[PDB]
Amino acid sequence: VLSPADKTNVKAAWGKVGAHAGEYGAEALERMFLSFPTTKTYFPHFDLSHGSAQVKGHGKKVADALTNAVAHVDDMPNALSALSDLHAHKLRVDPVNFKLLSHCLLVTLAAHLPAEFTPAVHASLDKFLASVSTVLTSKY
Amino acid sequence: VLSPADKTNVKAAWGKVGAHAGEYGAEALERMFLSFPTTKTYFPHFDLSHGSAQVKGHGKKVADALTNAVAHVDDMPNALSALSDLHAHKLRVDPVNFKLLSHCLLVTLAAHLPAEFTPAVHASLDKFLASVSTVLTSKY
Amino acid sequence: VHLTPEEKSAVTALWGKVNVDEVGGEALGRLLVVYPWTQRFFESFGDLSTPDAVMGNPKVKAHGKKVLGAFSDGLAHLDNLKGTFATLSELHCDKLHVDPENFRLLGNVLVCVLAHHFGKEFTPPVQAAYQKVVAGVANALAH
Amino acid sequence: VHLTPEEKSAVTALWGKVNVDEVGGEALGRLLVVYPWTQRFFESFGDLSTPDAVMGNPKVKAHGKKVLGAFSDGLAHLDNLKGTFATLSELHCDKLHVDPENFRLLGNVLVCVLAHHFGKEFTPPVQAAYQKVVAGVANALAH
Ligand code: HEM
Ligand code: HEM
Ligand code: HEM
Ligand code: HEM
Repeated sequence: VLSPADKTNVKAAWGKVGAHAGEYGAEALERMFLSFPTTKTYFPHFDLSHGSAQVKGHGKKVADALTNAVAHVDDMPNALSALSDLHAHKLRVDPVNFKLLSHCLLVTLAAHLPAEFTPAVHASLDKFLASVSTVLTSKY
Repeated sequence: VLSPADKTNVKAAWGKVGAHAGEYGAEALERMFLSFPTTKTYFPHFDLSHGSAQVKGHGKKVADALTNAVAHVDDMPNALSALSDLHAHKLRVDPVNFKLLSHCLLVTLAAHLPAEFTPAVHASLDKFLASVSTVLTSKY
Repeated sequence: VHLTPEEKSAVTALWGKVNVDEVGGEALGRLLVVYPWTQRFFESFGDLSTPDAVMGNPKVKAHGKKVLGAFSDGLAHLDNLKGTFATLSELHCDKLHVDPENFRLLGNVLVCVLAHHFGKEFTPPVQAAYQKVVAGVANALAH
Repeated sequence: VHLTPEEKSAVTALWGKVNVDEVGGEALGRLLVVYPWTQRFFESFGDLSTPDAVMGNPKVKAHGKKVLGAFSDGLAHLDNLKGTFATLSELHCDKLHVDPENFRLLGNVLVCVLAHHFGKEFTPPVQAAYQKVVAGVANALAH
């Protein structure tokens, strides 16, 4: 369950993120690769260096998925069903990695929106990303 | 997010548990107290010795809650709402403790139903207990 | 792993009645069934689609035999777990890239397998002693 | 915790610009807000109902300064984390009964607080170095 006040905070935070979402997604992925190198094993065919166009495009995709999740916060489980099938049935991603990516997304958001990252917004974003991770790890 | 097959598995396993539910819950609580003594800090007023009537009554209550969850598997979040409020808002229980109690319940079920504890039933019961813990750790 | 003399005596006595070929394969197979993301590591072994295919896989059985042999070796050296589990820690970290949480999951699955095999003989004190040994082996492997 | 010379130099330089009184209270208050079950250990601090009350609590501020002082002491002794945190580990385990996962939660909250304070200066390499120091402090406290 996501609170209506937490829901409003997430929409304002992501709306303020705005057009910088693809860069923020690519920077979050770079942070995850740098701090948790075990996550690089899921991208063996990728160029994971700094400024990599492959990581930039993947970060754009992840940011677009998060934007769609924000737009469909009421119906994420079926708004993210293909992503759930890909991540659970095909990729077989450990849920700890979802936790790590959520943390790195939060760190990027903190570093890029100082005024917007109040403690209430921080808690709202933490629980929104936890709900997204739950949906993506749900196997059905 | 459970399936009809594992729902049938859970219903059959708990039906075979039957009238031993309170005894099994007391045994699981005793196992949790012995194996993870940090969980005893939530029961400072209890007598947590072996054969304790207080632990026996609490195990009966927990088993009845699990029986109600099995009987209302399709509407657990509103079947366990008072328990969610109690555990989250009032008791403030760490979700790691919910994981520990689910493990000890599984161990008791394995030790008491050898034939019933097939790998499929084991996975179904793990998913059901994870669903119960998820409901009880949700703040509204 | 520090254990009381009674805890160590109980742990060793239950271990003597363990069947090495059957128990480890059952724990590995139950890990693969209950936590399906762990099959990423075991893709080479073969068909792992259904639980019946997982539990009837000779590669899974043989690897479980190896894993339970490692568990027995750790049990025989309970005061030097970080020392006996150093090469395996290097293997599981540097080359396999297995998360340390999966070691704890496998240890809990092994505890459930022991309970399922031994029934009422798997008393809560025996379970507590075995949980401490399983946590120590997981910590040693996660180093 | 083993760090490269560049990593150690970067960690120390960012740490020098940390305000000890403000940062620790912000991390403790954000922990209490984001993970509300942690207020069970601080119910003696007074009012913790709303986030605004949590972040405006002098007891939370003063305790956070002690927690950051401990973090600084650990940072000055990165090669002996298990030794500098022995007394604190005993205190947090035997009398307070705090789960080790909460130490990792607090470390991640501190990393977020550092990112919020330093902005673009908190580069991904600096974040990786601080992640390792935070994990080492959490592991040392969990022993
Ligand atoms: C937490 C939120 C996440 C979101 C919103 C997300 C979103 C996405 C999207 C949109 C795609 C592209 C799918 C397509 O184009 O059809 C994708 C692919 C992928 N994701 Fe995620 N993902 C998340 C978490 C993770 C994590 C934590 C990992 C691994 C540690 C991961 C690993 C992958 C991989 C390996 C691919 C395949 C990309 C390729 O092979 O080209 N994802 N994800
Ligand atoms: C499947 C998991 C659980 C179930 C079904 C469950 C069920 C219950 C029930 C039915 C009650 C009595 C409520 C009432 O009579 O109004 C209760 C109370 C309580 N539970 Fe749980 N519980 C679970 C998990 C846990 C865990 C993991 C802990 C702590 C480690 C815990 C700690 C408590 C405490 C402290 C009480 C208050 C009892 C008292 O003070 O008399 N519960 N629970
Ligand atoms: C306490 C936990 C564990 C112990 C004691 C253990 C022990 C072992 C042993 C003895 C080997 C054989 C080493 C060799 O043949 O040189 C091995 C290999 C391996 N382990 Fe584990 N293991 C544990 C947990 C895990 C977990 C949880 C996973 C995956 C989720 C895993 C994945 C693997 C893989 C993929 C191999 C190599 C198998 C192959 O390449 O065919 N291990 N482990
Ligand atoms: C993760 C790294 C942590 C560090 C470095 C740290 C540091 C400290 C220090 C230095 C003290 C000494 C206070 C005194 O002696 O008066 C203390 C006390 C305390 N810590 Fe922590 N702490 C950490 C994590 C946590 C967490 C995660 C919690 C709870 C969820 C916690 C709960 C407490 C409590 C309740 C006290 C006693 C405060 C009181 O009784 O008023 N600590 N800690």
